[PDB]
Amino acid sequence: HWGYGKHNGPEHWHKDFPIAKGERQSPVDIDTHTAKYDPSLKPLSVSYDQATSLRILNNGHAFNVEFDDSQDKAVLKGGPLDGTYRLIQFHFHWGSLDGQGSEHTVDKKKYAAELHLVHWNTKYGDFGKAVQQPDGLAVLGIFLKVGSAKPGLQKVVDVLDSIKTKGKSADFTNFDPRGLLPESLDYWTYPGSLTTPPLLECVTWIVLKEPISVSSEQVLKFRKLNFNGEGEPEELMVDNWRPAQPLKNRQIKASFK
Ligand SMILES: NS(=O)(=O)c1cc(C(=O)CSc2nc3cc(Br)ccc3[nH]2)ccc1Cl
Ligand SMILES: [Zn+2]
Repeated sequence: HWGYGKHNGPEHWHKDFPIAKGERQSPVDIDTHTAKYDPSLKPLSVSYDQATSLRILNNGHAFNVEFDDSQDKAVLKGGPLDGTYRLIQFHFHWGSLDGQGSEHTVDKKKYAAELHLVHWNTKYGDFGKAVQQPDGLAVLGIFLKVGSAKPGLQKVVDVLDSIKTKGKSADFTNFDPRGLLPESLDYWTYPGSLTTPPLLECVTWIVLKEPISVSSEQVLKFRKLNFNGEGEPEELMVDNWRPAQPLKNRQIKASFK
């Protein structure tokens, strides 16, 4: 029964998930002036040519586009990472209004939404084991601003009306996640956590500096989803973001400038 409301939202999560007040919680504000340029960071390697999407699911918090991660297909490596991480799913966080929705912020700026491409470290064999490790996951975070449409998003937007409510899913094959990436792979990176319960401190965050553009009509369609299940009172799925958490004893590193 965690969620995003007054009575079960982010300020409550610590009662069931006490690491909410831990030492490497996400998201955070990225202060671009105090991010350190790290000339030892490598270009990010994103190899999505063989990605195999399976399904899209409304899980009552967001929607997940899920991939077959049983072979070495869609992998993230390089950047700040030490080995190979396999794509398992992406999802977004977004707001009720274009002025909020991202979880990370950039000099306190909130974007309209934020995409998370979740990958697990192949040295741990699967996602469930990888989340128990401090280097288990790598999440590629991409900001969304409202402007032009993102054509490579439209296939996702079009299916949403089939998964309006919690627990619905739809076949979702042949979706190419390369169509959601901006031109540049310049990034910031820091050690953090899941931004949703159970808030495990297992993620290397890689947040792209360049946002993607989506249209107002595309994000409106995200806002028509529902947190409730079918046959329950309608609670629009909006504002499903955790606010920025204290940076504590961490440094955010930049791959550029
Ligand atoms: N928001 S996020 O930090 O990118 C993130 C979100 C998710 C979600 O699917 C959000 S809802 C959710 N995440 C879970 C993870 C575990 Br373990 C167990 C139950 C969960 N339910 C899974 C992984 C990551 Cl890394
Ligand atoms: Zn997320």
